[PDB]
Formats: sequence, C-alpha cells, structure tokens
Amino acid sequence: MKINNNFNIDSLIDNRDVAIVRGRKTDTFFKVFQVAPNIWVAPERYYGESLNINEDQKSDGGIYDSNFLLTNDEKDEFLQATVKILQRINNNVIGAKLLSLISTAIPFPYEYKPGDYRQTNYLVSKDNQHYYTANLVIFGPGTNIVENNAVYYKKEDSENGMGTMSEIWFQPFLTYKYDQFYVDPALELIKCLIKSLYYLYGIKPSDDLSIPYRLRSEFNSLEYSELDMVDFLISGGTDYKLLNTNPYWFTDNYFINAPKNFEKYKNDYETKIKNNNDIANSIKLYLEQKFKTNVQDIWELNLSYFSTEFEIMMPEIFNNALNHYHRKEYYVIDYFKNYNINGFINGQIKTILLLSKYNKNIINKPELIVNLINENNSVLMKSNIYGDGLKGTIGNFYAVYKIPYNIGDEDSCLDNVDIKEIDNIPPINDADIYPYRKNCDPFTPVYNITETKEINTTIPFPVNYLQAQVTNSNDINLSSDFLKVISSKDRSLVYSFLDNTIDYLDSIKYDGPIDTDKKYYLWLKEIFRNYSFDMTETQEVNTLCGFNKVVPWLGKALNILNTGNSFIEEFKTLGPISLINKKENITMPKIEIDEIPNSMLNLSFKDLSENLFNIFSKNNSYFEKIYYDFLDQWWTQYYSQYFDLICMAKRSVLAQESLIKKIIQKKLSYLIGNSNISSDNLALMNLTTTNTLRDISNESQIAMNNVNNFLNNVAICVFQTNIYPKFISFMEQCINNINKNTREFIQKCTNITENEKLQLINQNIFSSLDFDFLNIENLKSLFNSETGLLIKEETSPYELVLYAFQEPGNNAIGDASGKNTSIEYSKDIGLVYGINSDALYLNGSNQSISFSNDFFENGLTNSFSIYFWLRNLGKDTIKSKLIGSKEDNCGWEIYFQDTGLVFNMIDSNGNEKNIYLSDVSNNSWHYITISVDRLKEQLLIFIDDNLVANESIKEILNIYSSNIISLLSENNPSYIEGLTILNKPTTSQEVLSNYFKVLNNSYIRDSSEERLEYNKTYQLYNYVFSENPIYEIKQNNNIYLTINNLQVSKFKLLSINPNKQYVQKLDEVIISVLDNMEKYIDISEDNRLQLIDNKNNAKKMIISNDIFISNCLTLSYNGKYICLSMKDNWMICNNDMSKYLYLWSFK
Amino acid sequence: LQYDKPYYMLNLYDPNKYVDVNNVGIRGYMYLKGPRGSVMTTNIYLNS
Repeated sequence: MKINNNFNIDSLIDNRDVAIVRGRKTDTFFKVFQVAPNIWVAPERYYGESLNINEDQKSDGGIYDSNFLLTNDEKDEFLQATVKILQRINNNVIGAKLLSLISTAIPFPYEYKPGDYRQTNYLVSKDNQHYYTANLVIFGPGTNIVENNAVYYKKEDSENGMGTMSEIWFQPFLTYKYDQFYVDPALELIKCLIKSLYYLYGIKPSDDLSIPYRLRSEFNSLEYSELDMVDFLISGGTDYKLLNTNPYWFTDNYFINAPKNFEKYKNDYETKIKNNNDIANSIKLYLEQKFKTNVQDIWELNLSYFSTEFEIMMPEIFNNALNHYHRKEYYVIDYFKNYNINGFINGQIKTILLLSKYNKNIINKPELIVNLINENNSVLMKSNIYGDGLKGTIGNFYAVYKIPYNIGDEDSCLDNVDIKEIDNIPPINDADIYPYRKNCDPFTPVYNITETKEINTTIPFPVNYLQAQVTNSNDINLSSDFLKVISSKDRSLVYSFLDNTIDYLDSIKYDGPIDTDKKYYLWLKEIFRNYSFDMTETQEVNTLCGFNKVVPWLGKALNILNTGNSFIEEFKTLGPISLINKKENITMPKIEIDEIPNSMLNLSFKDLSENLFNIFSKNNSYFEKIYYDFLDQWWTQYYSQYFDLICMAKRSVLAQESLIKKIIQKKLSYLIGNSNISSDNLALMNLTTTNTLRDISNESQIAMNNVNNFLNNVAICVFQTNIYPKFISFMEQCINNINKNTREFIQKCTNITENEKLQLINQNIFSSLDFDFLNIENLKSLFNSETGLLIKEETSPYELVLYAFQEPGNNAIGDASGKNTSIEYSKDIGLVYGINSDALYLNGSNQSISFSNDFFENGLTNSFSIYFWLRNLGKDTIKSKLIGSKEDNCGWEIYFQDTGLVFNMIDSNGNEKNIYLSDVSNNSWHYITISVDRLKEQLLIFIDDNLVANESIKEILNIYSSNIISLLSENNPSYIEGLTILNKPTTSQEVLSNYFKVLNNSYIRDSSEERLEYNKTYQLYNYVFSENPIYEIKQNNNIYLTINNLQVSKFKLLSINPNKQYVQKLDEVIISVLDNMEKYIDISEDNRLQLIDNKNNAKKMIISNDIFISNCLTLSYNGKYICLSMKDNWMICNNDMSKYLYLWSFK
Repeated sequence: LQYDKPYYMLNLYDPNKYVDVNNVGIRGYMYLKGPRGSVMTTNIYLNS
C-alpha cells in the first residue's frame, strides 16, 4: 500500500482523489481526500452532530470546543496528522494488512432486481453527477472533541451481513498520560478501524448484547456496568482474558448467527455475483477479497494483538471504564515535532508533550457526590466520584445467564489477507457506479444524560483522602491529620503520609538558613532519602495465602483500616477480604444439566458405556465452564474494588511526588533569589536539582509497582479464600446429584447384567478430581501483558551494557541496553575473546571510547553501579587513568596504580573518597564491581567475588560530572569485557550470581582465567602446590612426573577430533608431554602416571571442575580422579584421600 | 539433546508454523509455513 501524503486543505478538486461530497442525505457538504483505495479523510468536524449543544446535554468527561478544526490551518493540520498516523500504521506489516482489508471490505451490493445490483458505499458530489467509491471516511470529532468513535451508514444493512460504510470521529492532536506513558493515537485509530471492520462485514451485534464489565461498588445498591460486545471484543486488556477461554463460558446466539450470514452472502456472491457481468470486475475482486476472510478472524482482532505487534503501551485493566478511575489530562501532539512514522519520537515515555489548553474545559459531572460529615451533620468534606459511560443494569447478569450444555468447540489474526493482491485491483471509476437510494440511515446524535446523587458519610472514603492530598498553595506544610487538614480553615496545610520526611522537616524547622550550596546539597539529599524511605518501603507478611509484600502506607493513603494501631495488624487480623466494601457478592450461576436420555435403555453394553463416556466428557467441560464463569464473576465483582484501590493509591503516590517536587522547587527558587551563592554554583545547583527530581520520579515508580503487585496478590488470595470454596461446594452438590441420576439410570437399564451395572456405576462417578481447576499460575498470569513487558524493558536498570562481536569485514561495538547511550570509539580497537564474549583490546595511548548518556552526569542522589571484566597487560606504577567521568575535577574515576587499581570520587564541595585495590593487574581476568547506593550511602567494591571494600559515602555530596564516560586505560594495553553501568545499587548476591553465571559457560580455564586450548604448551600445577611446578625425571627405565618438596614438564591436551581448539567441560583428553619425541600419558597397574610412546595405547581421561571455582579443573578416569601421592611425590589415581588433592591448574 | 537423532522443528514465536524448504540449491532458502494441522481423538485429546 501507499498512503498519499501529497494533499493539503487547498488542493484542487480532481473529481477522483480529492472532492467535495454530501453527508447522508442532508444538505451539508464537506471536502474529502482519498488517501488509499476506498478510504477517505474529511479534515472537518462531523456533520451529524451539531457543533454546539445544550449544557445539560454535554457528556461528562468530554471537552467541547465549537471552534475546533474551524480554520483552514487547523484543517490542514488535521489532514497531515491523520495521513502521518496512516503512514505509521501502514509501515508495519500487520497495520498494512488491516488497511488493505478495510480497503477491500466493501459492503455487499443490494439486489434491487434479480441480476441488478446497486452499491451501498458511495459518496455524492455537490451537484450530484459524480459518485465516489469509499469503504470508510475518517472525519474529525463530533460535538465532543475527545470522543473518538465509529458509526455505521445503515443499521440493518450493517447488522445482517451485508455491511455498510463506516464514519470515524478521530482526534489526532490530543493524548492522555496513563501511568507513565502517553497513549499513542495510532492505537485509537486502529481500534476505530477494527470497529469499522465490524461494520463493513455486517457482523454488528444486537444493541442489547453486552457482557458485564464492573460492579458499581460506589453505590449502596446492586448494579452492574456492562460493556458492549464490540467494545469488549476489540478492546483487549486483562478483561478480555476472562472471556476468551477454552472452552467458552459465555456464548450467545450472535456468535452462531454471524458466521451463518457471512456464509449466506458468500454463497450469494459466488453463485449470483461472481458469474454476473452486470457489475464491474472491481466489485468482484473486492468481494472476493472480503469473503476470503471469515468472521473468526475479525473476532480475534483486538488491541492486545496490535499492542504486541506495534509495541505500543496501552491501558490493560478495565481500559473501557477509565472515566471512573483515570480523570484524564490532555497533551497536544505536534506531528512535525512530537511524532513520526515510528510513533512518539524517542519513545512514549522519554518524549515531552505540551499540556493542552483544554484541560480546564473538561466537564466534570460526577455520578456521586460524597460528603464527609460529623456528628452534628456539618459538611466537613466534599468530593466527586465519576461514572464510566457504560450501561448500568440493576439485574445480576451472572444469575440469569444459562451456560450452554450442548455446544461444539474446535493462527495469525489476518493471515489470509494478501496486500499485494488488494493493491493490484484497479479502482472503481465514477462512470460505473449505480447507487441505492436508501443506503443511509438518518443519523441522529445520541446524548447521554448522567444522573447525580449524594451520599453523607461519617467515615472518610478513599476519595476524601485523595482530594485532600492535593493543593494549589505553593507554601505547603505536609500534615499528619486528615481531620485537621480539612478543619484547617486557613487552607495552608496539605495532608500527607510520609512520616520520615515530615519528621525530618520538623527537626530542621529551627535549623539555620541554607546560605551556601553545600547546605542545599545536604538538605536535598536528606529530603530525597527520607522520601524514598517513606515511599518504597515494604514489609513481608505471612497470610493465609502465603508471603506477601504488604505496603504499609495504604492505610494512611486510602483510609483503609486506620482504626487499628497499624495497617499490617489490621490486614492480618481481618484478612484480605476486609480491603473492599462489598464482600459477599458471589451468586450461583443458573446451570442446567441434561439428564441421561431414556433411549439408551435398549442399547448394548459397549454403546451404553460409550454414551456414558461422552456424558462424562461433556460434564467435565461444563464444570470447567462453570469455573470460568466463577473466575469472571470474581474479577468483575471483587477485583474491581481492588483495582479501584490500586488506581487510587497510584494517584495518591503521584500527588505526594508532586508535593515533594513543589517543596524542592520552592526551596531552590528561594535560594536562587535570596542568597550570595556564586552564579556558577546556582547553575550547577539547577542542573543537579533536575537529576534529583528525575530520581524522585524513579522512586515513585518503584512505589507504584510495589503497591500494584501487593494488591494483585491480595486479590488472588481473595479468590483463593472466598470464591473457590463456594465453587467447590456448589460443584460437590452438582456432582452428587449427577452421580445419583446416573446410578439410577444404570440400575434402571434392562440390557445390562448386574456385574456390568456395577462396572458402569463405578466407572462414571464424579469426585473432587473433576472440578479441581484451581491454578495459581494462571490466576497470577492474567495480569501479564505486552504493556508490562514494554514498561519493564523501557525502565530497565541497565543504563549501558556494552556488546561487541566480529562481523566479516569489521568489528561491531556498541550499547545493548536500549537506552539513548551514544558510543564514540577509536576505530583501531580490536576485539579478542575474553571470558564469555568479545573484549576490547586497548593500546593505552590512542585507543579511546566515549559513552554519552544523561544519567552518566550523576548527581547528588542517584545510586548506580559499574561492573566489567579487566585483564591488564601492563606493569606501570604511574597513576594512569583507566575509566570514569571527570568534568572539572568533579566526578568518579578508576586509574591503574602500582600493581592494582584506585577508585576516586570527587564531589563539587571537595570531599574525596579515594580507595586502593591490591593485586588486580596480573595478566589475569578480574571481575570488578562498584556499587554506589545513595539511600543507605554505601560504597561497595568487589574484585572477582570478594567484598574488597565497604565504605560510607555519607560525607559525599553532589558529584555532578560530564555526560561522557571515557575509557582510555592510559599507559597500559588491556582487555576490557562486558562493561556495564546500572542505575541501581548492586548487592553481594547479584555479584556472585553474575560472576558464576558468566564463568560457568562450559569452558576450561587455566590459572590466567583465559580459555584453555588443545595443542598449547602449558605447565601443570596443583591447587595445594600452585607455587611448585611439575618436573619430569627418569626412574625404572620409565619417566615419571613429580613435585619437589628437575626440569619442569611441559603439558599439552589432545582431543580425538582435529577440529577442536578450546577444551570444554566434561570432555575426553589425552595428556601429552613434549620430549625429544612427543609422548603421551597412561595409568599403570599401581595407578601411577606413566609416560608412554604408543599413540593408541594412551587412554582418554575426562576433564571437569566445580562451578564454585573459577579455574581449578579436575582430571578423572573411570570414576577415579588423579591426585597427589604420599611422600616417597608423583600422582596416583586413588580416591582415599582429601578432596584438595584432586584439584589441578594449568599455566 | 543428542547427535544423529532427527528432530522436527518448532519456533516459539509462531508455534502454528513449521519449517520447510522452498528449493534445494544455491538460490534456495528455508521458510515457515502453516497451518500446523491437528491430531484429535474426541473427548480425550486435541493438539497441534
């Protein structure tokens, strides 16, 4: 496909690609541009909805601007933005297939007469002499400018398989930030395109068909919010995982009828149309391609699949009920500045979007007004709880649905679509279009009238706390009494739950003013640390379900069990079920089970047994369906409240983060305006405060993940302890009744003997083994999603992980962490295999590497870690720089010095941490790790796998340096492998794990930590006698090898295959000694190691080692190793001594 | 995993497809094609 981007709002009308047409039958006209075959864009507001409507007719949560998309510049911006999103979608393969399918899914022609067909999809020119073929026209939004939608041209024609045109209301300029990312407008366009697919294939459900979505737990009444069928089928998310089950617990006549109508019209085309020459072959080809894809393919298309394919982060939990949870904020996207063919420029998180002007115009009509009042009915607090725009029924859907006992259950979502075939189709000319008059339903705008009700509460609700935690005052006092915060008539305090930060601010309340930058650094670091200890802190508790990461501040964030001494004590003494309001919500599904047919009475034993087996299988499947229904019911009823808690807690965390940032910025501005600090110090203070704010954001994200995981586990445990026992009891009664019926039926059969009656009775019983469907992995794997993976890899702690390899022609060196780290390296750096991968070889004079990344600038309060593999090839005692970031003497660095290393950390204020590491430069590989943890203020240095240094950096302030980390390795050629910088402190266990994981790659290493190889002249040493080599000496007409308490023996390893170079673990070896003529090893009768000359008489030993030891290999033969002998000291093949004797090494 | 023991191929990204050769020669290549098919015995098992 090719999207036409060469159109502007003032292009001349060519009567083919750009024209002016009429919407429906009304006298309104508008300009449209054909971007791809049969798909048009109308860069104008939707004609059907009036641009101005009454105030009470406004939809809550909607932004109304009658002047939007009015001027020609705005229309051209809309056209270009829509074309850019179209190009982005088309560039991906799956998006291109979707676009081709929409371009070829023409509505079925209407047979006005037998053999006479008239099109339904057409657009009428101004004077009504030109007709345009269009499957889909993309408009601007209707009355509400944030309401993306898709509507059908004709209702019945789009309901019964014929199909209609679709009309899209699209808002490309506005986006909203969900959690930590901006929703891509391309995904919303894709969702509307899929809805247009539903319309084009005539598979639109009846309006009353709608699965339940949430339980309106905010009210005091029983009511279920149920979502439309198309919205649930195409939205995706975790909710779609509770319906797309095998087998299907929810089925309806629609899913049977829709394929029927599709096949009916397919037959109509292939019999009547395909052989008819009355219409152009273009319609033949379009219908052929439309019918080449069935209805199951359209059904399996949903936003989860496109999120996975396009790698787009989307809401995943209750994503169609966000207007109750997420009060959105809107950002304007400049498609020449903040967008391109690859989505948001520099990712969906790292891009910056200007706040839209419309956020103040967001209409806020809440479904509930909560009023906290005291004993004397005085109005203390007032807050708004919003609806979701979903139809709320008063009847329990789960108590009325009848799970179908009898049903039949049996690839890429759009695998059958051929883009090349659809592109090759010539378009439909204007001269061969015969329209059908009544092809369009009269459009009627639909206005949703929300209802408002009041509630008076003596106990604060979570929204009371959430709204009391936000303030507009810039002089904020974080209080610790919500009742006092509300009762504060001065409107000065703001409620908070950070006891450490509040106490620290109270302690420095009488502290002297911060005159210099050093005091500012101290204050900022202390505030960051107190905030991170307040927010990210979690505690493991053992509940009736397991070990759970209870996050204690929720009690003071959402008014959850504040009565007790602590949140954890109440959470334990009350159980998980206490965290929600409506706790007894599970009802037994209405289930019918067919009794055994009586016609089987006159059946033979084998046929009766086979029918009973079929009944058994169907009963098991029905029980599984009942479990799926119970799972969906538990979700919709109980996990809705827990996700309300999740979103409220995340909003509380964001409010606290904003308050802390307000405090930081007000202090920084006051210091800038009212201090004698030098101007360059003020500039560095601003630069450092930016990084500190970024780190505060990261700590907030950590807290959000913590509360999310805690509440997910709590909900799963609620399902464990509350829903499953009820399912078990109901299923026990059901299996008891079915067993009784089957036993009676067998005892009533006439053609069956008594022994065969007993056999069939015992063969077809039901017990707990048949409805024991509980699976914890599936319950905790519901919440896994592509959005989670993308967030996890985007916020990955790996700031830099150097990767290097050799391609035919050159060597590739770079960053593999996925961040924006740029690498500039001297092109004369070779790559040689190190431990596990390639390693950079540095001359030490002109070989330079520079890693640029913003985080490398470091700062006052960012923890980080640097680890790598270093093998020095120098002997210089001079203090020669190896690697680090040092701008104006400020930063961190590591230099060679003596035979070891020196780690240096210099801050702006002059405080210096200088540490020396001994025995590091030995022509041997060493795994070096540094961990700077600003929370506990700890500096950890590991060499190989030993904690060589553990210092306190409590006296190190801002170390802001340049963004460049430079690897020079002055004056010492060296091998550097696996360079890695993380933004997280590293513990000892992680260092040990990384060391052993890299080392344990099934390779045999000599004393030099390098790779041992065949046909190399080594020298053998013992672990116990590493200082004492092995000598060859003649005795008893033979030659024997021994140590001395003597010419040193030369050792080589030989393999059977001449294609093997290095020696891998667990392989056969022939040991060889280089004499005047080469000789091999053998084991004599006394198990002594004899030297022989025969080539084939030498037998093959086995090489192994222990993963706990880097390079102390062991040689064995037939289950008996080689060990040092007693003093007499040769080697013997015996296993009646200490383990240290079997150990060996090579050099 | 053992040498000299024929194995059929599967890809974790797209299980429904299996490996096949287009042609043998210098210009040939290997590719994935489907559907995997299905072996079923009623009320007992149904797998690709």
